Amino acid sequence: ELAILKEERTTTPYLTKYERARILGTRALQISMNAPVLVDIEGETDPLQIAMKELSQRKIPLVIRRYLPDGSYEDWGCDELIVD
Amino acid sequence: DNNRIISRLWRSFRTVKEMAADRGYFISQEEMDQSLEEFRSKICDSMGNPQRKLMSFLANPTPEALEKYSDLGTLWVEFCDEPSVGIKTMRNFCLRIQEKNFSTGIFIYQNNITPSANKMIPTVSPAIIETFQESDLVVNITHHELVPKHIRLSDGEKSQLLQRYKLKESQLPRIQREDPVARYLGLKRGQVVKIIRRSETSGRYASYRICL
Amino acid sequence: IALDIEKAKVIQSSIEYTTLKNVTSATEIYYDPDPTSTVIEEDFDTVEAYFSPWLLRLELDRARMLDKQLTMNQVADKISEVFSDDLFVMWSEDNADKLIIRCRVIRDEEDQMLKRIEAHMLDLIALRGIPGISKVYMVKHKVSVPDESGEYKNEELWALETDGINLAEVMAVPGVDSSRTYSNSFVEILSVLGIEATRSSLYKEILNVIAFDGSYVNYRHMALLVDVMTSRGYLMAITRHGINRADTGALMRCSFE
Amino acid sequence: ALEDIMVHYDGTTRNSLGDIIQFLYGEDGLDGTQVERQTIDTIPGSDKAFHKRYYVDLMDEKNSIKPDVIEYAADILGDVELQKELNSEYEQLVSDRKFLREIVFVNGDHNWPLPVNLRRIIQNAQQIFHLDRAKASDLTIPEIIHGVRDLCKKLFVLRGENELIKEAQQNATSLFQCLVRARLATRRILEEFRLNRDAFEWVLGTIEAQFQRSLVHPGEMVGVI
Repeated sequence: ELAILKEERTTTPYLTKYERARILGTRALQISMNAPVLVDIEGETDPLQIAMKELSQRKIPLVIRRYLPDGSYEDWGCDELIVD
Repeated sequence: DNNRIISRLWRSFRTVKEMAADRGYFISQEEMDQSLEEFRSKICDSMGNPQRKLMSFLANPTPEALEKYSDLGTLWVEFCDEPSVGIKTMRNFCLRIQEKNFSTGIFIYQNNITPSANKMIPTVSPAIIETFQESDLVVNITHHELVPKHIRLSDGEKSQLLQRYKLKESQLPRIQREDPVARYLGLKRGQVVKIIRRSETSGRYASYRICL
Repeated sequence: IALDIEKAKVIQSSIEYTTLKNVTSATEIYYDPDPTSTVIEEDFDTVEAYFSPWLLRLELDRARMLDKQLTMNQVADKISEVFSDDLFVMWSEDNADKLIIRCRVIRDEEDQMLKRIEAHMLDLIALRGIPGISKVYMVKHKVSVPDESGEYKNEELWALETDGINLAEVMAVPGVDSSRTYSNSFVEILSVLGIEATRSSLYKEILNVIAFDGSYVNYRHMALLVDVMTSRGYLMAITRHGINRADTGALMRCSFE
Repeated sequence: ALEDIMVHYDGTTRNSLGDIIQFLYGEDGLDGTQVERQTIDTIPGSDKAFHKRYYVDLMDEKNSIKPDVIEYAADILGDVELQKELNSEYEQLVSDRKFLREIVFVNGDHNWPLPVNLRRIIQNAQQIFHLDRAKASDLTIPEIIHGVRDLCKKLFVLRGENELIKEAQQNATSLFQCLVRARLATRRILEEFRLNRDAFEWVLGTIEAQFQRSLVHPGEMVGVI
């Protein structure tokens, strides 16, 4: 009911700074909690750097639920939001 | 002083005609561009005494306003002869409005109106009566540079705005009923007006205000 | 009008508020035993040519009389019409050295009511002008308007700056551009013009205050402030009397005051 | 007073109750840090200067594009479709001039804060593509006109097929469209700047990307700011 169909999404297709920071923090915490990594690890040891590398390659398995003021929400995958 | 009074009366009459035209009622082109000399010739007598009863007139909505707004009826504009407004004169005007099946009527006084006259103004259903001061009608406020253009939205347009913004009626910006622009447009409760405004960041801006 | 200094001066004189107290220099109460003549020889010729023994005598100031561009006929007619026929008036021309206009109570001990009438004359009597306008100044405004070729050029015009606020009456004055009259009191703008004009005037005032000293603030912040202040159709003061009256949550309202 | 004001994902500015304060933040939906003082070249100058700078006449040799700056100077005289396109562009420029002078800026001021510095983009393209040596440009007039027209329609602030959304988008992007049309004029591109196909495409892409990057991010606490 409150969900919005994928073909009717009107929000911006770009990743906001707040969304980027929240995803980076969540991914860093999850990696620090022994989560599987979807990208190769060459020399980096900081979980934040691993999360940033995953974000650059668009491999973070998270979904942003943007809330409209009325109450409805739009679900955007992290693999479909444009990252600057 | 007589010439000043006549000129002020003519300006007020022109403002009332412009207000009636803006509401969607049909006003003839020759009446809109009526000159001061013609007004004094057809209204003022030999002694220069104005004839307030002769200025009262009737107007009907244009077909464009008829299709745009379905709640428009006949309009009657009456000028009070005496300066004060007693309860008896208001009762007579209300009886005339009821007997002449006028949807709306504009009453204009000179000095003031009694509170007892304003006591019984909600008792004219289904008709609507509005009270105006002649001294307040000398200058058209809508021609001011600081006052942007207001356009009353239709029911369909208001609904479309509501689903476009996913809004409730109370979540829109509000405009008071006593706002002189709202009184000029004859706004009623629950009606939304669109305002086109100049903006130094984007050129044009559109706002919406719902009447209280 | 703006290109002619004489017409601007005339309209400025018309706008300015002038009362009887603004021109009266002295007042006297005299006892006149004979209505046909008078004791003083200064007005003896006047009373001889122009014709309760108490009389009211007013002496004016010549420089201030000519400053307002007023004649004796105008003020005499004003004082005659303001009291109808309840007070006989005898007015002298400019030939009289003393600027005397005498008043006599209409017959139909009278010191107290006569003094009350004199106080009424001194205080409430107004000759001409919009009330509430203490002073009017002529200001030269330089504006930019395109010429025939389209290039913007500087043009000098004459405008008025008036102390005190009276919007509708000044707008109704002939010879005044009613589509451009402005007030620094946005409450009067709301009372006269509307709410959008109030928002525009509020933004203009805030911008003037901010940029008088040369500081610059982005337009969006001031626009947001003036939109919040005028969002309910009336002015919302930034205080406990405007903020706490909103329909917001009690927890956030109690945290302020 | 302005504690609980945030920009939402629909572009509106609402308080904690959901009441809309502004239908678009700043009436343009742009961040405060992404605007610089730029001049709109359409507003100032006399009518003769405007006509000389912007109007292009292909019927007359003197008023046409100089033959030494374009490689297609042969098949350009006497054309009707290109002349009609140039006439439409000139009419659009005249309409923009009228709208700017008579409605928005009546005092003649032309230097205002706007997003996306176009002069920096133009000079960066000139430096990158090495537009010296007076090389004749291979950029046709219809390509310039169609590219500018497509760019002006791709400056998305509000997305949706609703008529109100389109009207709000046009109202929000009117000023930036006027500035872009003033800068990216056919005569100015062909003579003043001397761009080619690669430079023109790079400028269009950079303008679109920078305008997309200059929007205000939803969830911004604009009231406290």
